[PDB]
Amino acid sequence: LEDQFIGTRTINTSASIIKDFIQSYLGRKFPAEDVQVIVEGNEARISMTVYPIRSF
Amino acid sequence: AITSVDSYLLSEIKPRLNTVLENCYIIDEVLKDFDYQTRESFKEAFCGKNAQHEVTVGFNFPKFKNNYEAHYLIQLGQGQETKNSLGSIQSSYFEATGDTLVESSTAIREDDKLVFTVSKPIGELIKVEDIEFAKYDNLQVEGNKVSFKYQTNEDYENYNANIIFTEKKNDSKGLVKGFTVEEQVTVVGLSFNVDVARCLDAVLKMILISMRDSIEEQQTFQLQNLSFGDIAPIIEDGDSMIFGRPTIIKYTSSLDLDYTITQDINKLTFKERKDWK
Amino acid sequence: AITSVDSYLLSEIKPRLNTVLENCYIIDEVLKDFDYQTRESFKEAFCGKNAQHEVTVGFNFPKFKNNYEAHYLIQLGQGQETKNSLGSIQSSYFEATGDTLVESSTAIREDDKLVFTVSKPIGELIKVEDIEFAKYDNLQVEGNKVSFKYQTNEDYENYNANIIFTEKKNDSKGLVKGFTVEEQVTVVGLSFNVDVARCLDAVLKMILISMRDSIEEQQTFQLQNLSFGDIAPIIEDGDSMIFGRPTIIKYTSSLDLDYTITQDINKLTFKERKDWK
Amino acid sequence: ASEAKQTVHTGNTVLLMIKGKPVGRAQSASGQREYGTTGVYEIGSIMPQEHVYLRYEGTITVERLRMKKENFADLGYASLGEEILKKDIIDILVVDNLTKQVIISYHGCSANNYNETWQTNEIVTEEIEFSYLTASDKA
Amino acid sequence: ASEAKQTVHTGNTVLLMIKGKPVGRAQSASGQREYGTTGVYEIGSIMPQEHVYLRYEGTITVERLRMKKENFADLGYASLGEEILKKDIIDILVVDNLTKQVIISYHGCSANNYNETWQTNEIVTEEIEFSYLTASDKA
Amino acid sequence: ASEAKQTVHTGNTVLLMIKGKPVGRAQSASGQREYGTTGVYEIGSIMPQEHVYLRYEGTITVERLRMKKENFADLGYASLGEEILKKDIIDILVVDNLTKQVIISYHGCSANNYNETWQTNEIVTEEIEFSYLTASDKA
Amino acid sequence: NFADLGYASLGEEILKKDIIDILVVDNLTKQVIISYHGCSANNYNETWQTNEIVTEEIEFSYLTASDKAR
Amino acid sequence: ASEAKQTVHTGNTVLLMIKGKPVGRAQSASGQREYGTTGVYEIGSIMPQEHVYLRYEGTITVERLRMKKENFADLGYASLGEEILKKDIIDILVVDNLTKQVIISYHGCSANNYNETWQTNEIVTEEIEFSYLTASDKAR
Amino acid sequence: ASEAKQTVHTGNTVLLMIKGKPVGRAQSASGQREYGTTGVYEIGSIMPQEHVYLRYEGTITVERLRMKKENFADLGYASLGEEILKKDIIDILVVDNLTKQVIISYHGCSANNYNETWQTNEIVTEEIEFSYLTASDKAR
Amino acid sequence: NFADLGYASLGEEILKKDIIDILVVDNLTKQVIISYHGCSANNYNETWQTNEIVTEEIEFSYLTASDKAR
Repeated sequence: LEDQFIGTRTINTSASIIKDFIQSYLGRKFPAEDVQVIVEGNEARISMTVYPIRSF
Repeated sequence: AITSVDSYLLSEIKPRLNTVLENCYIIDEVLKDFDYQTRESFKEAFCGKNAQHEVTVGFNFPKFKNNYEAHYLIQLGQGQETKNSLGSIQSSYFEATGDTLVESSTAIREDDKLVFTVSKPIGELIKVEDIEFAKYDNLQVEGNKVSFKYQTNEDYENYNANIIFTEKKNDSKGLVKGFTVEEQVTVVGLSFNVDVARCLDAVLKMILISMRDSIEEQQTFQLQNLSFGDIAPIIEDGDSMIFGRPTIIKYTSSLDLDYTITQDINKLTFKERKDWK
Repeated sequence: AITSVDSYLLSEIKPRLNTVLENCYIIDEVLKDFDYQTRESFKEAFCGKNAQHEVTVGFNFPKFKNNYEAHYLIQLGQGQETKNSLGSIQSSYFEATGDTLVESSTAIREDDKLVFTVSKPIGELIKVEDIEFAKYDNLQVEGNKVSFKYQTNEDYENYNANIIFTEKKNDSKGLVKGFTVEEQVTVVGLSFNVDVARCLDAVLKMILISMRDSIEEQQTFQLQNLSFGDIAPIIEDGDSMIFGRPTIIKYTSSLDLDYTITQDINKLTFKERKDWK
Repeated sequence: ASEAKQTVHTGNTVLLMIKGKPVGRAQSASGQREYGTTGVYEIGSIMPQEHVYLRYEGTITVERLRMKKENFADLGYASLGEEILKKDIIDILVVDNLTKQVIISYHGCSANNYNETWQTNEIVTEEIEFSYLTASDKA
Repeated sequence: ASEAKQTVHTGNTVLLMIKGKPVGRAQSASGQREYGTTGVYEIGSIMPQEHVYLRYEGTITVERLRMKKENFADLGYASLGEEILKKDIIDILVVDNLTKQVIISYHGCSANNYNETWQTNEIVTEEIEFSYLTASDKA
Repeated sequence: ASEAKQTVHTGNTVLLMIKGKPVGRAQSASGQREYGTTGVYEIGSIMPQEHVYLRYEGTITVERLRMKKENFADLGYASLGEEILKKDIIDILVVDNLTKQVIISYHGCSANNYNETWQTNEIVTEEIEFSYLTASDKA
Repeated sequence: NFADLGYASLGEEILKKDIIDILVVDNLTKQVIISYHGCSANNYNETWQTNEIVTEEIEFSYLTASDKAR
Repeated sequence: ASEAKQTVHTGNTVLLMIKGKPVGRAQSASGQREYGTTGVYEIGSIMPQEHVYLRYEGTITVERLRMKKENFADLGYASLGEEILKKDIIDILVVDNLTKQVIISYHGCSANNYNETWQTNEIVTEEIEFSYLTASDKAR
Repeated sequence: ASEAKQTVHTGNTVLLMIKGKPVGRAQSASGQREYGTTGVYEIGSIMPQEHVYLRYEGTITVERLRMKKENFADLGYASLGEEILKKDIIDILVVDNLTKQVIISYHGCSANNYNETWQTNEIVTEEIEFSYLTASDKAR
Repeated sequence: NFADLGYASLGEEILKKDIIDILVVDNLTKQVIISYHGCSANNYNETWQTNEIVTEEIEFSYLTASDKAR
């Protein structure tokens, strides 16, 4: 999945606003506990945890 | 911006006062309600290009003697903040915009476009006087020029217009942070002749009414409100008394700063990382 | 806490005033509305690193002579209590927390954790700048260190952040008891030159607007409200007059004490006793 | 001195944000919320036996000074005419000014009414009211 | 100094125009607007699932000092008697005073009620309310 | 001098406690109570013959300044969204500040509505209203 | 519910019910005020609504009534 | 929600059409349908062994404000006298206002009754009821 | 909208007339019409094969405030006793108030019932119901 | 809709329907509360209004009901 915004369409954004926006996207469209946002310079890396299947 | 109501009033009143006083029929209309002899004496003394006396404007507390025959004394008064925004955010901008300006200009042909040239880079165009463009006209602005398609408009190849626009300082993001203030300035027309004081009062009220339409106090300094004092001797122990009638001009205006934001974000990126627990 | 608005204002204004005055284009922006000669004269005299004159700040009633060319006099005013809590309980805490702080820090690797070190024991962490941790990241705080799992984050091994946090005094229970006060301080820019007084007024208003965003008066000293007096001669019978324009800064703030509770209960116990009547 | 152990939000402490832009010159925001709590009664006592939640409802009302640009009409969030039928729901965020941290989110706002008052001694006022689907906070 | 980046409309900044004449001595104009937003509910949750727009409504109310000439009755826009049946709809424009540029148009206005108050220490006041078919702005 | 034979409670004399924590910055509490007292009438006289109690009802309303931490939403007592369905009833105690002695208990409180007002010259205000099952005092 | 307590029927099970006595009783003393004897169900009704409490209604015909228990 | 995104139909999302022209001022329409469903019983059980359909019947009612022109009488969709004998059956469509896709057709409508009401201070009203043969998700 | 421009008729846009004189104080009129439309069924289908008209019937009801003069009894349009036998059928017109063009004629009206009500603090009311033979867009 | 899902009929297609079971179910556990067995439609109704949401109503006769699924 991807949703992305570019091109100065926003002011004064923060890592918290990014995380809520993603959950607004997902809530209208996975747990908020399970996603991480790091902002650095001009990059916001969003990292999702996922559960691969272990064998018993 | 930060603003200085007193210096605005001085800068605005002086040219307007001069241009009324050099124009006899304006005074003849303003003073139509006064006694005939008062009117004619004022018009003879101070009015028209040949006028031997003159009026003057300046701030209070000068170190020199003034023209106490007729002098508008400007006197900065009280004020208080009145209305605040949430977060003190008066506005926000994507491009640092300067003062509003109005300039006369003429169209010219260039490479089968019409263009208007403006003295400064156009940060925003508010109005080209007496023109509303269609999409077919391919209106574009670039730098300090406005450009306009020639093909259907050849009759207007030398059309004369006024451009209302505003400067740009620079391409930067920020928040306009500030608040609204309500502030007072007093103005008094000093004269040792009481009939001159009364005429200076009438002229000042006319000037302020005319001022209400100016761009300066349409965009800033809004809600001009006037109060008037008694006529009284300002100084009483010379060889003669000096009289004046105060007026208080109250304005509502914004005090604010451009808080620029350096932070910009131009790409999100996504990664999946696996939890083996 | 108990607070002292006057000493806060002195401590806050002095560095901000210095840092504006050492930076020419800031003054050039603040004074853009003044007359050109006023602006250039002020900028020549007081502004930039080479400035031969200087501004000064201090409380009223000193025993020595001041720099009456340009001096901000700070003058503690009235106040009154305005809003009370039920039981006067302003808050309650399980761990005695100090002032709020913001500190720059860098991540480092340690034993396959990332850690940020902070100068003081962290009583509460409010924000790690530009990071929101997931549960997988195993965020933990311990003593004066914040610790953060390395495994997925190796790219950030030297990431630079600002930590917003607050000190802890000690591990104790209590009630914050107190009330809210609304309090006034007056500030006046004295100068024997009237144009300097007007410029000092503009600079002070800019400084206070900038101050509204500071952590000090975001957490305490809330709802800054400004009022402005007339420009007038403060002293009139020297070899020259001294002018100033007062401003009144009003703040709403909490006065309170940490009432610690020594009582603690760690086990209930139950017993049945029999009534034979 | 600045203490966290007691602090209250104030008009200066809080940004209002829509679509990642702060709303300039907002004068108030009022959030209201109702659950339809209905009491259960029966033959045998006058006392309520239980309470049940039956219908969630809530509104967000915003008052603003009408700017010359970037009105709610110019921003497109308000609607003057039939184009109301073409406005998707929007999310309104109330955000801490210091930390840039979301205090409360109103999700799925949809306009109920829109007012403008033009008056001779005053600044012009916009006012708008939205129904919203839910509200939440995250920490 | 005059800045566009922040500006609000004020009583002095705005002309009111009807049929290309400015309305003198207008004291206020109040525009109100409603869409009938109705929430959708269902068995299985207390939450609203959706909102729908069902009925547009709006009014423009104008207060004015009763002039000795060019009243709403003399201009013909108001009606005192049965001649209300012979008044076509009119469009009311609110216009920027500086640029002469239309801020908002109320289209198809039709009078609901008309009042005059005669009182001994005051100027006489007209007040009128219109229902209108739609409103729009153009830029 | 301090006398018991006359004394009244005051805003400073009374703690408000929920789950054994005092509620900081509470501005008011309003308790209201109704029994449905219905008068009995009959043919033969206009006078009421009797009064009967038929339906107990009561509410507790609390106003509070919105703190930056430990709001009713952060404490969990209020609900912003569907999670209202997962809040058990809570007991609200009003307690003498000097003696730590319970003045009145409201039992089985359940939230009716929750408000927040954000305004530009004021501290932000929470307000909440609960229906409750009964009230009592013990001495 | 009546269905859970076995006082009402949904299908064939009506044939295996038998008549019951319904008492209205003084709440203070638990003295009987009215007995209805030999009640047998006529109809049974349920209603579900978006935002309301679910309701049951039942009607019994009965043989006799008395000031006293059987 | 946008009109393009509502999950439920609403009065503004649909049009009523007859002979390819939209019916103006339509206030309401009500469509009813019955199958004569009858339960069969026999000796040995108190319970219906099955249900069977016997007789289809259906009626469509339309109510409008009376226009000064293009009434049902003016358009020839209703009758006042003998002219009823010279009418013939018509199809009435309810149609998606966005796409003009048909939502329901009622086929072979024939009038049952026609009604008018005049009032001192109200808009004049028309009401008409047709019985119809069949209905479908599609046009004929 | 001007009365000349309204698309819908309203009570003020129409007049009620009998024998060429306007009926004053008319509060309401209700016109009903039935065709006896009956569906035909046969063995082999559950659905009506067609509908047929059998019996036209219609009634016009008029309600008024009772005037001190020119009542229906005073004008001779209603009957109280034996005089009903000496009445004859009348035509009732609903007419455009602007143009005096006929909108509807009801032909051959004959009274079914006549009703009066007196109240302590209200205007007296008359109500009358006529059955009629036919209706038309035009005068006879 | 019921017409779109094939649970209702508009014309001849009623003859090609067959009986269905309708369940009312606990929203938390998805345990069945009531089953209605062998539902068959009696009538089907629609209403259109100027400024309201469109409504459907349907009535089924049914054979039996039970506390459990079939």
